[PDB]
Amino acid sequence: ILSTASVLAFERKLDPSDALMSAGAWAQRDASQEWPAVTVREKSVRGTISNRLKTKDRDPAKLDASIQSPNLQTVDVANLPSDADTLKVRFTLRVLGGAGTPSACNDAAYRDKLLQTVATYVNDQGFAELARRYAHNLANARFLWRNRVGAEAVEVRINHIRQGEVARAWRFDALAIGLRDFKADAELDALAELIASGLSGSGHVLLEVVAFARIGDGQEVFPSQELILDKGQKSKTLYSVRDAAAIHSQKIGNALRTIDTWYPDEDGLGPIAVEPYGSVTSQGKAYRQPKQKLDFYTLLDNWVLRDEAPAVEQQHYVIANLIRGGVFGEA
Amino acid sequence: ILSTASVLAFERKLDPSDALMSAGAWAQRDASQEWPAVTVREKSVRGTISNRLKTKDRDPAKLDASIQSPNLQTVDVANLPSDADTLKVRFTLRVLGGAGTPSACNDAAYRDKLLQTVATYVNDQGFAELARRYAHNLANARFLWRNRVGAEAVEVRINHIRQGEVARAWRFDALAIGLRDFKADAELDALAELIASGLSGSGHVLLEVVAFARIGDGQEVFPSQELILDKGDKKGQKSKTLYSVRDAAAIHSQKIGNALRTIDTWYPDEDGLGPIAVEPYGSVTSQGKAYRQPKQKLDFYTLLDNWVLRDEAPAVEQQHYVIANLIRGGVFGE
Amino acid sequence: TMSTAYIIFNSSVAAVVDTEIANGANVTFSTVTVKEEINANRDFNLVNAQNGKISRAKRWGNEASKCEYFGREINPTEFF
RNA sequence: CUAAGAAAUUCACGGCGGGCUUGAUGUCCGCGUCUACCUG
Repeated sequence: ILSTASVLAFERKLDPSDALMSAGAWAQRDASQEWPAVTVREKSVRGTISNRLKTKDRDPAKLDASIQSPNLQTVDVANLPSDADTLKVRFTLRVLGGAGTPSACNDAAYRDKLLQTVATYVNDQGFAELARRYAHNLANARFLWRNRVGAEAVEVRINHIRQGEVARAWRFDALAIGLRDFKADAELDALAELIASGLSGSGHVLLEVVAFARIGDGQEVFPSQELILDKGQKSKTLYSVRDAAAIHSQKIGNALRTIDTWYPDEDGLGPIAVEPYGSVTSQGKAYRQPKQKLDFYTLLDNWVLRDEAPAVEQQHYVIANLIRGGVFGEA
Repeated sequence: ILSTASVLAFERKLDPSDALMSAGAWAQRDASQEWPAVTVREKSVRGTISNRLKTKDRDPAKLDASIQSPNLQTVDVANLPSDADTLKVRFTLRVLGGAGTPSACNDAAYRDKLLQTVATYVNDQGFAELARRYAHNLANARFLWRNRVGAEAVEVRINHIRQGEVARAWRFDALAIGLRDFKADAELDALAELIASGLSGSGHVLLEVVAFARIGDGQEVFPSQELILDKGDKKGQKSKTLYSVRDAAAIHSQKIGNALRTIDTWYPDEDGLGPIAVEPYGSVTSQGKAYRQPKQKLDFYTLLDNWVLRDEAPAVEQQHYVIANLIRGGVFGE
Repeated sequence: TMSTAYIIFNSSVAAVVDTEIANGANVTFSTVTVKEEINANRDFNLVNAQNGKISRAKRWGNEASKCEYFGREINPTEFF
């Protein structure tokens, strides 16, 4: 009868390492192994009251009294060294492969039909359409999340470390490659076939990614925050691995899989991140609404159960949602 | 009906660095590397009871008891070297551009209404009004907060850099340009035609701002004061701690940005004078009270609701205030 | 595992570690490392029932170590 | 001259898959630390 699997979860592919942030001068790019680390340090601030007060408590004698006592926070920040201008971000990405084989299913016929459908998908077309888009989000350095805007020239640079040595190197320039269109270059197809053979499974792929962003002398980089769970106050603690400021290994990699252009009301508003009920919090709302039939769950249950194969512009989405992993069972 | 969003957030533009400090003589033209830093040192003061006393404790014996057990503190201080007279404050400013588009919004119709309204503002009149008022506060050394007052010749150099090398340089005198009059020169209207070009997204703008202030030989500068925690109240505790970035006194990266956006000369209470800093419920802390109160209608949160939703577009001298506040940033939810 | 307020909303969610959010000022105090729960629209406040404690209101009133959660939180369903 | 006298709990185990924590901020201003002293 092939009912839906009660418990189903998937191991991910495309793992990113943790991101490291170093600092230096732009002319010393090609010898930047021993650049010092962008350290985190504490500073103090002093705010005011800048929130929308309600209609009741808009008394004149209370607002000046509330701002007479300000709120003295203690913020952590990260600045580049005052003699350095170029921010170096280094992280390594490994490509696992075997995207169909799940982690913990229940029915054997569900698992076998799932692997059969995924084998048909890899048989008719390659992963080439789902690898000319991951290679873009390595090229135009979206993984620099807020450090990208207002940068002078963003040179990203990617190596193939098969052994301890490098196999074949690549340099791009992340502003020649736009943040919206997916072009077709001669050195985004030697990279895309590499991630294609890594995801299909015909080898092992480990990629070293460094990204130099030109921000300026003494400027302010942005690493990712943490939690301030439970006076001695503090706010906005950044995340540093061994006192070197760091982007998380899921904020990086979240920019690896903003691939999804195939979704309704697409008004040229750019790709979003792939998700079941494909949603972004920054836009507030959730696209791929389940009342539409262009979801993920009701796209898998109409392809592994009733075999109604959707358009190839959604089979590029379902497989990519399988590549990020996740839980998919009736929890 | 259309109502306001619940999440609103705008990234800042006019990104300031941290103001580094240095000291040297005049003939400052080759001050690029030889000028050492202003190292923060400690000292030891021994105060006396100087505050106001209440109706209680008006006893001479109690006052003598307070005096004979004096207060002893360990403040920090930063002075110039005793063979130099000029403090050099250097910081790099970056202006980003795209000043209307938020970074987090719920209702897409509200976002489209906002990006229609800010575009009508920009296509109506440029950023050449706000860029002039930022070029003033970059021109005279407003950002020297207390190190300015009582100086002799505060020479402000401003470089604009396209690469490592410098594209175009300017040199102003910070005392010819005053502090309450936005009078247009032949250079500030060339600087507004760079800041307004950067704010309209027409290119990249990096301004290395250097400001020399001759205070005097061996005199006393003021960097930005940090805050100490609630430690053990004994005799020997630190009572004042200065900010410092790798053995150099410095000013904070918001102590610059509070000076730069001192723009608003449009609050209704013009009994006094002075371009205050731009704020929602526009208020300065040193004066304590709050101009642009929501009791009157001249606020910011009333003006954005009256401009975007009901299309009661206010006066132009108030319409600059909203766009400057959106250049500042913050959260403006419901 | 608590005795909440009088909200009869749905199968609530609860945690004890609580951070304060500032961005998005219609929701305050977003909850951290949160755990599921089900009361399945029960009548009174005490029904929390994580894995073991459903009946025995005397034992529930004995279970006052981490209790009296206020409930007024990010959502009428979601509790403290 | 003791709520004294007395006593083997043991064997074996798959926790496990997934993730954007964002935005902004002015810490201000004032100060007397004195008096002495044999290290062979």
